Amino acid sequence: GSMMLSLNNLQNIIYNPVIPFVGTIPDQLDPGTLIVIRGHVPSDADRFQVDLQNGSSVKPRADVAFHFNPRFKRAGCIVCNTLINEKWGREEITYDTPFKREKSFEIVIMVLKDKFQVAVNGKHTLLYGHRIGPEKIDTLGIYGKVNIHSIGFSFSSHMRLPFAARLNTPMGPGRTVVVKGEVNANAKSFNVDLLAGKSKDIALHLNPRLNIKAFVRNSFLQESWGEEERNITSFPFSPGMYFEMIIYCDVREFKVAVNGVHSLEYKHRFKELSSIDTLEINGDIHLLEVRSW
Amino acid sequence: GSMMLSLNNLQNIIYNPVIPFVGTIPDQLDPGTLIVIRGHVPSDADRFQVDLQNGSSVKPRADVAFHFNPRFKRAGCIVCNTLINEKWGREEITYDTPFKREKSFEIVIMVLKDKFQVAVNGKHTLLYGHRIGPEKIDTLGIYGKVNIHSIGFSFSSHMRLPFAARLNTPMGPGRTVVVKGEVNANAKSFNVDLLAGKSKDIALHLNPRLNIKAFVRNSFLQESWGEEERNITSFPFSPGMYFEMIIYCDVREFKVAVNGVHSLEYKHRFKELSSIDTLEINGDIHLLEVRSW
Amino acid sequence: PGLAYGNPY
Amino acid sequence: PGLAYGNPY
Ligand SMILES: NC(=O)c1ccc[n+]([C@@H]2O[C@H](COP(=O)([O-])OP(=O)(O)OC[C@H]3O[C@@H](n4cnc5c(N)ncnc54)[C@H](O)[C@@H]3O)[C@@H](O)[C@H]2O)c1
Ligand SMILES: NC(=O)c1ccc[n+]([C@@H]2O[C@H](COP(=O)([O-])OP(=O)(O)OC[C@H]3O[C@@H](n4cnc5c(N)ncnc54)[C@H](O)[C@@H]3O)[C@@H](O)[C@H]2O)c1
Repeated sequence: GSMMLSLNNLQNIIYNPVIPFVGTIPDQLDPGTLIVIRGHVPSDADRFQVDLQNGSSVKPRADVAFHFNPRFKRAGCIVCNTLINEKWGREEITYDTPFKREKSFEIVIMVLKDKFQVAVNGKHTLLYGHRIGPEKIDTLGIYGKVNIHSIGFSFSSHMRLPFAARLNTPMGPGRTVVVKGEVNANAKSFNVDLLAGKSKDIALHLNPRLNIKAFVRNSFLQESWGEEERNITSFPFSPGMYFEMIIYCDVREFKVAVNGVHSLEYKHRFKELSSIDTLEINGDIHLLEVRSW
Repeated sequence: GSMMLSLNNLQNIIYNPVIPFVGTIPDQLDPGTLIVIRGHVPSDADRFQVDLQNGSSVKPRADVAFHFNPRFKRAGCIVCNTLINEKWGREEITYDTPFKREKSFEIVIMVLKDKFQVAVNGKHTLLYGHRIGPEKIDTLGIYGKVNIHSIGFSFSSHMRLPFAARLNTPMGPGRTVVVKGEVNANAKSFNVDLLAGKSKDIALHLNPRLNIKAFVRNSFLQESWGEEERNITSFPFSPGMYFEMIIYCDVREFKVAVNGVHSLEYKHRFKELSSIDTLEINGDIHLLEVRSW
Repeated sequence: PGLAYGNPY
Repeated sequence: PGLAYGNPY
């Protein structure tokens, strides 16, 4: 189905680099970091490569954690490998290659904990397991017959609070909103609200109060708070704790789950679901990510 | 690389929307905001359109601030217009069109103060002057024969402090670093440092102290501070004010300009310029942007 | 998508 | 490049 993703990135972008290019990565490649390379294959090209390197020495040649090497002779392919102490390890070749001479491309390399995940032109292309710890990578190299228009790095970052957004599509049965974050180590309470944007009514007010371990829910209708609902089996939050809160819109009620566990249900008071079109989030957390489908 | 750009974005992205699509923009389209649409033109297509709308009414039909309408019959073209009170205004047509049947595209729409600026496939395409105040746009519609893989909104955001980055290429004669920010209304002082990353020497320590109106410079070498240089014609900062600080690396000295005006020179003490490879920024400002070429 | 802990729903 | 105040250098 269709889904929305919302987040903050620190971005570091290099326009029009000259090839061959040897550049220092602006920061460490922690899991979740993207590298985005945009370019074009010249008509006369046989190959080019992108190398994630440990330094830029040439003699002895810098270790290459990730050598990503599209080739064009024959039917084409992408060669991948790692160079350690001037020795190439075992070679991993992918034959479903999207690269073509005289065609533009976008490479997206996601740096995961255990591997690199690479997509070209919006479609998945290959995985590549780490052989060198990714934390040892501080240099990017691009060599061969290729034009590069930009090289971009994307680093994850905490979203600014208070957070306030219109959803692209309103609530309704089967709609789902996910809030990913981290409770402050110093935290007292935080709030997640679903509003009717126009009337400023709050259909669902989610309010974990860590100081007293109470998960409070309410609605703000006709310009006044209603009866609070606090009934809970256990309090699923703690300071310093990562959390995934899922809010599912059912016909009769919202259902909320914290970390994969169903935590509470809340009967709809504001029943025009398709008028619930705004999300607000604030308080003592680090907001990491918001998803809705 | 030719120019580096560094910033923070709030990003809001919709994957795989179904066409026709009518969605609420997550937030207001202030100048600087980007709308990024990735898609594909089906083989049988005659046209499709992206409409920036004021609401989604159908009778009467919602005003369309920006109607962006690629057509494929004949040579092809892009039609732009505005719909106000169900009247189409004067029609603006661009004939240098990058769209083709059976080809993928990326549309980038930049929302400027007085116009939209549109690029397709990384190349500039057209401008379109506002006819409706862009602040009245709250809805995006996509209609016609087209496949849309994503719709992305980029909103600008303050970079997180402290900021610390390696430059992709080191200092040297003719290198330039630009810091864009806003001094806090609260502000007492802030710092901008260029370091030799490996030794943690600070080649240039820029330190405007607003409370006492002194622009302080020093170097931190052999693990100690040197003689401060404070000489200036005037203090070019004030609380709450926007500033552009340009650090130019010359052969004998750094030169620093604040808001387009030359402010000071600093003779190199750490003379291995190609070892100056790290930028650090901290203190009482809102960091907007870092550029370097 | 991107859920360390699954989804009960 | 997005300099409001220009560049003396
Ligand atoms: N800059 C250098 O250090 C250097 C050194 C030698 C060659 N080159 C040339 O520069 C371009 C890129 O060189 P590179 O070393 O970065 O990548 P290169 O990819 O083309 O070689 C790396 C790959 O070669 C494979 N390989 C190892 N033994 C082989 C054999 N007997 N036959 C075929 N393949 C074998 C490795 O497994 C690895 O996957 C070339 O076309 C190459 O000839 C460069
Ligand atoms: N309300 C609607 O949704 C509506 C209404 C009429 C037609 N349509 C159809 O839906 C698709 C898209 O419709 P749309 O209206 O959003 O875009 P539509 O662009 O194709 O029309 C908008 C443009 O048509 C121009 N135009 C062309 N010939 C004209 C003429 N002879 N007189 C006056 N204006 C002329 C207008 O100047 C304006 O730039 C079409 O293929 C169109 O035929 C839709």
